Amino acid sequence: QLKIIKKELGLEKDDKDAIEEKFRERLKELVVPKHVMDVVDEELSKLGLLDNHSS
Amino acid sequence: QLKIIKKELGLEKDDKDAIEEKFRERLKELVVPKHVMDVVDEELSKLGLLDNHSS
Repeated sequence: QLKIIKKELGLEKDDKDAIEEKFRERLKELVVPKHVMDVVDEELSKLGLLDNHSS
Repeated sequence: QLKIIKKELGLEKDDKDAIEEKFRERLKELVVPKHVMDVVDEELSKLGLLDNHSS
């Protein structure tokens, strides 16, 4: 119950989406090479699949 | 009993079926050695068996 109240109101509800978008914006201004962009995107997707607790 | 199996909302994951077909088509065109073929098939069965969030 404690978790749900912090998770849905108290603290960050979208920790996944938050970092997923925040990485993207931090990545905005640099001229990031395609060699990079592919790996970062697929890995970010990999982050989007998995459970928050996964070690 | 077959329709009872089908008429349920707890059957084979759509996500797993998509990956299943995806890796199959991925193998569709390769000159695949037997070792990887059988290992891939048994592992695909294991993929079908498992729940969508286990590590």
